[PDB]
Parts: sequence; structure tokens; C-alpha cells
Amino acid sequence: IFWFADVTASLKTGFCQEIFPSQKFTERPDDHSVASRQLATVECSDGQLAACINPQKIGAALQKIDDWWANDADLPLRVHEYGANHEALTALRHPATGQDFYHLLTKAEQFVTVLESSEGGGVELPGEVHYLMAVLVKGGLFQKG
Amino acid sequence: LCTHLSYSRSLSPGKAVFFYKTAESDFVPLRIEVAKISGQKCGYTEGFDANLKPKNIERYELAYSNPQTIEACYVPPNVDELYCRFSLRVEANSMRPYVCSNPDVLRVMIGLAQAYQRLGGYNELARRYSANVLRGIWLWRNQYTQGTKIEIKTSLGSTYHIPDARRLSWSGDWPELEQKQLEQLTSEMAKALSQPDIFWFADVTASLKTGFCQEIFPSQKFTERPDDHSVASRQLATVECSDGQLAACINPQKIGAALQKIDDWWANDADLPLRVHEYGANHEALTALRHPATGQDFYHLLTKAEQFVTVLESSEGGGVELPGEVHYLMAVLVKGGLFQKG
Amino acid sequence: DRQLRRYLAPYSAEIGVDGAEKMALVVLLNLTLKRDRVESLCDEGLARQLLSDEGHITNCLHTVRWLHTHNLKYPDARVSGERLIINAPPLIPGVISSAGLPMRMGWAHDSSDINLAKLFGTSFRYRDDSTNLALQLVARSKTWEQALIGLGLTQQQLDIWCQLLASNLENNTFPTVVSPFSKQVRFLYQGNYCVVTPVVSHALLAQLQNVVHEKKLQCTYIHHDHPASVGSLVGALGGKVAVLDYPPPVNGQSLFDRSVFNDHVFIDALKHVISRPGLTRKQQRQLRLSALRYLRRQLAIWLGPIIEWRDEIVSSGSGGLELELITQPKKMLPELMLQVAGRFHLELQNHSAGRRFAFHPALMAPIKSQILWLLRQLAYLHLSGLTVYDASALANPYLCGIPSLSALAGFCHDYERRLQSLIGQSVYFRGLAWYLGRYSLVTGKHLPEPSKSADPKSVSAIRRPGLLDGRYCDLGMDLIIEVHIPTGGSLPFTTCLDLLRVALPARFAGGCLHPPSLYEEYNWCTVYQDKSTLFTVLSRLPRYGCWIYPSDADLRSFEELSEALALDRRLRPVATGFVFLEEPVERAGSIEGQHVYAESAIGTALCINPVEMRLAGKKRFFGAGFWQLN
Repeated sequence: IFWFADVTASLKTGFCQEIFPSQKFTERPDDHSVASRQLATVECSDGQLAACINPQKIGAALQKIDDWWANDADLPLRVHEYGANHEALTALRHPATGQDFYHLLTKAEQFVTVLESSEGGGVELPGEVHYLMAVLVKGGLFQKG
Repeated sequence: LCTHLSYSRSLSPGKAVFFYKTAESDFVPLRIEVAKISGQKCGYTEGFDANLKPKNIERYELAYSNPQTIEACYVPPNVDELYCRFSLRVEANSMRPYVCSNPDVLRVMIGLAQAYQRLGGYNELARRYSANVLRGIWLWRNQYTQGTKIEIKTSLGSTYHIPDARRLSWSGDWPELEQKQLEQLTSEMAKALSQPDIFWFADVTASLKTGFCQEIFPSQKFTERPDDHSVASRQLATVECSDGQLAACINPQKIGAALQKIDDWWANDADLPLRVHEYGANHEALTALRHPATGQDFYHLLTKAEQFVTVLESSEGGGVELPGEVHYLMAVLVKGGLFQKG
Repeated sequence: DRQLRRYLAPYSAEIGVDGAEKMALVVLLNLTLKRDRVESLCDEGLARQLLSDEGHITNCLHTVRWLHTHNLKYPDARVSGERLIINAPPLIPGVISSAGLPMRMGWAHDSSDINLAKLFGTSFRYRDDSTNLALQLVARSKTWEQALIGLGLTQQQLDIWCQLLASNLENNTFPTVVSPFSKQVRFLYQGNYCVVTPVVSHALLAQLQNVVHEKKLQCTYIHHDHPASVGSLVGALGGKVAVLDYPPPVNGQSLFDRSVFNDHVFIDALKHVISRPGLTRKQQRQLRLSALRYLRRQLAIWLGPIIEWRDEIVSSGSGGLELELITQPKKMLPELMLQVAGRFHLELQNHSAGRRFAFHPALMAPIKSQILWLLRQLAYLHLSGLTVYDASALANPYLCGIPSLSALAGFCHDYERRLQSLIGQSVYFRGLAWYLGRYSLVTGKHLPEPSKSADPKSVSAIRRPGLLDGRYCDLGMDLIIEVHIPTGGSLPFTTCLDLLRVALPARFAGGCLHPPSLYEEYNWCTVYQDKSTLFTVLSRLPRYGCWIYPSDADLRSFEELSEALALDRRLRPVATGFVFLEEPVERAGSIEGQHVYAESAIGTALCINPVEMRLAGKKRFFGAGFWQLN
């Protein structure tokens, strides 16, 4: 199925309101000549530059749907194999808890067995199955077993 | 057989380039850009050791970022069509061994190629190669468009046009005024492949209708890991244009590997077709479908030529009698290589 | 000090040991251990202990069997078979080679040995010549034997070793068969074909590693995985080997003649048209007509560069009238007569002598008539536009730059054979010329196809043969071939032009060769039987390209090359061919007929700008601009 969406939003603003585009990750300066803070732009077909937000910066927001830990939903995390929380500089699914992706990846034979025995169509799917599927959607490398 | 035997390659393509048009100039290159990103600390050995034995780190140690440097490429705002093109030459070069150390082996390989030609069979190879051009599978990961058009010109004056390539399958039957062009193209190529002293040259262009700022996937370079941290870990291939600017491209052998993906002769179960390989290598599953232990590989089959020629000579021809083993072997000779120590 | 290990390394200058034979045996024996186990190479005790271990020394004596002068494994560790020991070929005045260097040996076999091989294969300067430990003991050099017995060796142990050590250097100096992973290429020699296999010279490569760093030459580095599996030198250099890098170096003005009016005869001619009474009709007509013929020529000359501009530009593919009105259709030209005649008088008006003639009534009709006439009148195998993808930019293991010339000579001939099988008449190529319009270096390296099973049987896993470090580039180039037909009657026909397109090979310098693109096609395969027409067209080439010419200078070393390159800016080193190590023989494994070993020949060439031959003239171009074999 070749599916596309095209999303446009309109912002009603202030008289001369400040705008916040993506920043560059820069090298340490030592020339006293390069800006200490630099913004990201794109090149238009006519040669002008324009402010933008990076692809993965949009994506980090869209995939922020993880509130399956600790039996208390609170606010959702960005899906991460170790449950990283950037605001508090910590990790919710530390390997020491048994709650991370890698511990769970090894029980697949048992999950299939349960799903097959279940009825479904309802609310019976457990948090551990949803988490796993969410990670497979943000695909990456799962190697060196 | 003999100590030395080899063939050169009979079907060779060019380097493909991406570009677009403007109202001010007819050829503007698509180009690549480089940038710093903030990555994740994830995966095994990052947190576990041995076989699932957690290693001793503090909780906060995985919340840190992992920076990386990559190259990337995007279509700029407001470009309605992206164009890609390449050249193709085909030579009837499987009729004779590049080298052969034994006159008795040589006369036999010659006999076989000719016995095959007159019964039909080059049409079969041409049909398969032709299908892969018109389907568009040589765009690899860039096939996901809102509409794809393919146009071909040749040195004989013909022109072919596929109004929309997105639906042509490997297995099935094509729409009218498409099925027909496949037949006509097959004829030009079937001849080019087997009859010498015909110069043939093709020019294949296509157009892609894209999204607002869609990502594009050109060929990647093979590199060493830099030790500097100021040099990109993922570097993309570009070609120099006549004006001195660089543009994104796809490498010749990457186009080639796609065109020859025609082998659905294995195990009497077609599935999807493989890239022709002497051992039936399957890259997706990391295995081999014509393992020497089965008797199904090229090297076992290379010794049955005397039996095959005998059959080809005794057969009436023009029918459906040609076996999988003869077709396979001819396909391998077309992708020539080193067949020594026989 | 690590500097001692540096000076004993194969890539460093040799050092003298005269009068120090005792400590030389101690240091050289101590080098046979891993660096982690040795606090000093100067400990006499460790040496006396190592010397008493017949097994350790026996393992060291065994490495002698594979000492070589030339390394058959250098580019590819997979080559298996015997060593090669040959005295350097006679010096050729025009070629850089091992012929001018002294005798040296190296070692290659197992990865494990490296340390154990250092006892006998390490060279040094002695009695003011180049030697090593194995040679001094085999030759019965008493000073070394007296020191060695003094360090604890029994006379009986030495009497036996002198024999076994000598025996290891007395046989297996030439391979029995050609190894299956070696290179084989074939060319004509003395009227027939011979297969050539190149090999790298140990002495020559080791010297280059020192010269480029000391003389500050342009260079780069080639990597080798598993250095211990390729050789003494590559291991010592940590898998990074230096090579040379010398790539190729890739109006509002009047269009009118600058001196047609500077001829005193022109002035006289005018006077003759004006003429004089007193003569007979025949006399007047003869003088008049002669003057007119002269002037006619001058009219053709005067507009010459202008007409030249037209023909060149229009045929090949702003705004001033003397430029735009000529660009127009030739049929229109007659209507410019009055304008040309006007300009003519003006040009005379602006000249020091023409002030007596311009706009004089007498010259009106004459000038106009001859111009009108002129206006009414106005009204070798060349391969162009070739593109090569992925050409090999590494000519020989010593030099990066312009692709090896041996490859172009090769190309000319495969093309000739293909054409000869198409045309019944004999066809032969005397010379071949090379022009460079585009040169782009491509970074990275190719990944090999998985053609090797992980295990021969009962395994369904595929492995990668190995990886190499090479250099590649893309080219754009034209060729001008001097084609000759022996038969009195020739075939200058369209049929032959088609056959010339068909015969064209698809392979060049290891890369892929293509014609100019179809959508913009012109006649890329024209033929000329006139030096004047062909040279005139060639003078029109873009100024940013290069012609490559043969050089005159004779160089016998890299130091002489360094000076020649410091002085010129047009000079570049190139690969030119091969130098034989032995006479051609019959040998098992040869592709076709006789087989011979050789080493690469390094020579030079010149890079000439299109502007320099526009001035040099067709005479110098057709004498010097064409290359040949022998």
C-alpha cells in the first residue's frame, strides 16, 4: 500500500515573536570568531536559506508513546531499549530490573504460546508484548548473542 | 576438463546519476550534505556481558548520548520530479572462451553454445532481463514513490515507454500495450546477446514523483573507521559532472546485480529469483541454495555438457523441452568468470 | 634505545659493525625474542644462554631456506610455491630499476617466524660492503667465527652449521611451475607471443621508503592486513607502505588581420590598379590583372582569421557584427559586400600608408568587385568523447598517477585484431597518441564477491576471500591512431566506419569503456588522410586539457628523478613496460607458449598544454606527438 500523509499547521503569533528551530551540534570553539550557538537551515531551490526542524527531531516526538512501566503510567518515554529518561538523567529499564528489551527478547517462544492460547480482540494483551512490538517498529541492530 | 577456462562478462552498464530540472536550466544535480548527530547507547555489550550477565555500571551511565557524524541526502523544497538515468551496452560475448588450455574442451563448449542457439533459448534469457529493466527494480530502496515512469531509447531507433511501473510483477501477466512492449524489447536483446557484429547501445531514463522533502538513497562507500572523530562514518557515493560539481549516484555493479536477478530455477519451487551465483548464494538468509553437497551447483553441472549436447541435438526444438540444468548453465556463462581447475 | 632497532630495520640505511663483531652477535641473537621479554639487546648473559639452545638456533637456521631477492607474494599473500633469487638485469639508460643497486635479501613465509628470521637475514655494512650473518659464516669469515666460539659455541657445533647453513642457500632459486594465483599478461616479442609475469624487487622498494621521506617527494600510503603474512619489510613498516604520487595537471578584440596592409607590394598593387597611360592594352591588362590577383589574395587574407573563426566555431559548435554576420547562413554573405567594402576603406584610413588610398574613387569598383566574387565563393583515425569508469590509477606498486602505458599499447592491439577479423584486407597500427580532458580520483576500495565456502563440506556459510588496497579514477580522453592499409586499393567506406564502431573493445585499464551518450551523438569515429585538416581541427581543443608527450631525459635513480622534477613543471614519472629477469622458456602453468619473469620499468613523460602545440606547428606535432613499442 503506498500511503502518504501531508501535514501542515498554522501558528497564530505575537508581534515579533521568537522562533525555536533545531540547533547544530558543534565542535568546541577556540577562534573567538565562530558563533557559540548555531541554528539549522535548509537551502531553497532559489539559493535562500530557511529555518527547519530536523527529521529525527520530529520523529523523537511522534514515537513518544511508552507508559507501560512500573504499573503507574505518569508521562510517556521515548521508546528506548533501556528506558532512558533525559529529564532526570536516568534509566527506567535498567538491566538489573529484568525489564529491558534484551531479557524480553529471549522469551518469544513463551509469548507466542500465550497469544495462541488466548482469545483476543479484547484488552488481554500484556504490557510486555506491546513493548516488544514498539521496539521492532523503531528497527535497529539486535546482535552478538 | 582442463587447468584453465574462463569467460568475460557479456552485459555491462554505466553509473547512474540523480538530477532535476528548473525553469532556468535543464540539468541541476542532486547533492549530498554532511552533519553531526546525537545517538543512543543501546545494544548488547553496552549493558550485558558474557551470556546475559549484567555488567557493573551506574544507572545514570546509559542516559548519556553517543554522538556520530553522517552524510545524508534530501530533495530540496518544491521540486516536483526527480530524474535518474544510465547507459547500457550488450555484447554477444558468451560464444567464445576468453582463454582455454585444452583444444578438446574448447570444441565442446563451442558445440554447446551453438546447439542451444538454434533451438531457441536466448529468447528466454532476453525475456527475463527485459522484464527486470521495465519493472524498475534497479532503484533498490528508492522505489517508494507516488508514481514512476520509465523510458528507453536504442541505437536501432526504437523507443519504449511504461506509463506507470509500480505494478509490474515478476509472476503474472502485464496489461495491454505493456505486455506488447515487453515482446518487442525481448527481440532486440535476444539478438544482441547471441549474434555478433551488431552494435547495440541503450539509454534508460526514469522519473520519480516524490514527497515534499523525501530522503534519497544512493550507493554507500566501503570505509575504514576514522580515528579522528571529525570524519564521517557513513560516506555516500557521488559522480563529478562536466561542470565540476558533484552529484549523488548509484554504482555500476549495484545496477548490474539488480538486472541479473533472474534465477527462479532452484529446487523446482520458484519463490523469488536469486542473483545468479555458482553456489546459489542467498544474502538475506546468509546461506546457499546450491550447496555442493546437493549436486545442484555449477561445477557438477559443467561436466554434463556431453550429455546435454546429445539431448539438444536429438531434440526437435521450438518446444518447452529445454531443462533447468541447461538454462542455468547458459545464465552463468553470460555472467562470465573463472571456471578453472576442472 | 629503540633507535638501534630502527637502524637495523630493512627500511633504514645500513650501519657499520667493523671491530664490534662480539656485540653484533649479542644484539642480533637477542632480537629473536618478543620485545616484552627483553629489557636490553646488550646483555651478554642472555645471548650466551640463547646460543646454547640448539632447538632455538635450529628454528632460526630453518628460516634461511626462504630468503629471496624478489618477492612473488607481495601484492597477495595467497600465492603459494618457491622463492626467487636473481642478479639484477643489465642497466638500460632510459629506465629506473634494480640494475643500479647493490645486492640485498629479505624474508617471507609463516606469520609466526618474524623474530626467529632476524638472526641470519638482518643485513649490515662490513669491510666497507653490504653483507649479513649467513653470508659471513658460509664464506668462512674467521673474525666472526672467533667471536661466536668465544660467546660459548663448541667448534663441532660450528663445523656442522657451516654445512647446513650453506646447503639452505644452494638450491630452489627458481620456481618449478607457475603458481595459480600469480599474474600472466601476453605481448608480441621477436615476431611471436610470450607470457610475462612481473615481480617486485626487494632492494628497490626498500630504498624508495627512505628516499621519499628524506628528499620530500609527493607520496601516499598503501595498507596491508596481516603484515606478517606478506613480508619482512611490510611487517617492519606496520602494514603501511609509501608510494610516489604524481597526478597530471588537469574578448572584445578585432578579428581582422594584423598585417595584410604592411606589405609594400600591397601599396604598389593599388598604384597599379590606379595605373598609368602610355602603355599598350596588353601591358596595362597584364599589370592590372596581376595586381588584382594579388589584391584578391589579400582580400582573402584580410578576412582570413574571421572566416577561420566562422568555420571552426560553426562546424564544431559575442554580439559584434564582424562575429554575428559571419555566424549567419553562407547564402546571406553576398549582401554584406557594401559593409565589408566600407570597413576595408576604414582599415586603410587607419593605416599609415592607406591615407593616400582610402575612399579614392579609382579603387571603388575594383575593391567591390573582388569582394563580391570572394563572397560568392564563400557562399589517421580520430576517436572522440570516450569515457572510462573505475580505471586503475595505480600503475605499478611504486607509483600512482597516469595509468600504465603498457595498457594503452595493449588496447590498440586488441582493437586491431577485432577489426582484422571483420575486414579481409591487412590493417596495421604504426603509432598511438593520448589526450587528457578530465581526471577524477575515486576514494575507497571494492568489496570482493563471496566466492569461497567457509568449509569445503557439511557447512552452509559463505566467507569473503580477502581485501586489497588499490586506487581508482574516472577518465575522459581522445585517441588519434595512425592506421595503415598494405593493399594498393583501400576501403574508405561507410561499411568500414560501422566495423570500426563494432571492433571497439568494452574494457580499458581494468575499467569500463563507453562511447559518448546517445541523445547527443555526433560522428565520434572520423578518418583523415590529410595532416593539414587534422592538425587544424586539433588546435581548437579546450585550454584546460593535457597532451602527453615522450621525454628525452635519461634517469638511473630516484635521486636523479627528484632533481629533474624539481627543475621542470611539465615532467611526470610513468610506468613504461617490463625488464626481463631470464630468457623465455617453456614452463608448466603458462597460458600460451613461452614464459618469462620481469620487473616493472619506471620511466618518464611530459604534459604539454593545447596552447603550446598551436604555436609549435604541425611539423613538431606529427614528429614527436605519437608513441610506439620498441
